[PDB]
Amino acid sequence: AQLCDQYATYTGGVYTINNNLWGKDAGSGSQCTTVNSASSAGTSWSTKWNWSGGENSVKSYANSGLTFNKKLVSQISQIPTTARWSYDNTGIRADVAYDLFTAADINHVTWSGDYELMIWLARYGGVQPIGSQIATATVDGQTWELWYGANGSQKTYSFVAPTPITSFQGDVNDFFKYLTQNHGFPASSQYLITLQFGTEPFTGGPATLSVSNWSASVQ
Ligand SMILES: C[As](C)(=O)[O-]
Ligand SMILES: C[As](C)(=O)[O-]
Ligand SMILES: [Zn+2]
Ligand SMILES: [Zn+2]
Ligand SMILES: [Zn+2]
Ligand SMILES: [Zn+2]
Ligand SMILES: [Zn+2]
Repeated sequence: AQLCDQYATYTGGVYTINNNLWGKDAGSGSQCTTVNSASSAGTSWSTKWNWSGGENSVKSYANSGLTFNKKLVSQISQIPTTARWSYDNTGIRADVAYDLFTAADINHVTWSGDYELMIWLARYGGVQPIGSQIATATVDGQTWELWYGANGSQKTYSFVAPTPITSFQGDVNDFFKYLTQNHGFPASSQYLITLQFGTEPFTGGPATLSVSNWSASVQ
């Protein structure tokens, strides 16, 4: 079965695939996510959507999320991850992104945090992260735009690739180390509680994100 409903979900091994149409009331449209495979090594899935209205509101974040042992960011050694994906229609206003949450309480709900770390592998149509650009950051020898904004109790750092990274390999912990070292991130008192990869559509379509593989571990 496709996952078409707002919070339709599938779990396989340590990967959970969510349609997660959290912003569906902000516009008009539809979106269904298909799971291809999910094992202990990785997952493959796709999502297809069309959205209009609410030009600057995210409509959804269909994603694959990892089940892992939650732990303080200061005790993470590495978060090796790969993401191989493509969009068929790039004439859209959307991002492709990792989404991570941390909190001071390990038992915080997993859909929000004290902090949110996003890693945008792609930006289409000029859509912008939460907040404003505060820096240009070098991480693992690649340059990223670094944005910061806050909404209520949630503070969001977003690292943005200058060109789409359709075959990503990296260590997400490099980004936490960057924030710890350069932006006073409180690593020794924040637990990593969520690690996801997916796409945020604003407008456009029909368009399909095909994720040929996503793999992650928190070690
Ligand atoms: C130095 As700042 C813009 O991260 O307070
Ligand atoms: C040292 As700073 C908190 O202004 O990134
Ligand atoms: Zn239904
Ligand atoms: Zn909170
Ligand atoms: Zn808190
Ligand atoms: Zn707080
Ligand atoms: Zn700072």
